Amino acid sequence: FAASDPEYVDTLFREQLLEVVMEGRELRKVAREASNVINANTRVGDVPI
Amino acid sequence: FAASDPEYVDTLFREQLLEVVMEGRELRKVAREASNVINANTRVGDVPI
Ligand SMILES: [Mg+2]
Ligand SMILES: [Mg+2]
Repeated sequence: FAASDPEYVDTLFREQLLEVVMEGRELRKVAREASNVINANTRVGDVPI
Repeated sequence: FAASDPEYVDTLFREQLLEVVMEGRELRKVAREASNVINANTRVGDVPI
């Protein structure tokens, strides 16, 4: 009837797609706080104890 | 023979190569003048009528 969005839902405009994508399951990021972090200069090395 | 150009055609001189490359078949290109060009934001779309 008249002109309503249920008729022209793909004709006069598009349904919004939100610019934000909502996350999947996110696993808990802790390691950087939960341990001492060493920025190594080498892939292999040893720490003195 | 004595000294003839078909003997020394690749030894005393080199055959002429004409500097103009001759064009092949050129098709008639008109669509851009002969229609309305829509620069689209998507591959698949719709136009309202
Ligand atoms: Mg070691
Ligand atoms: Mg469509």
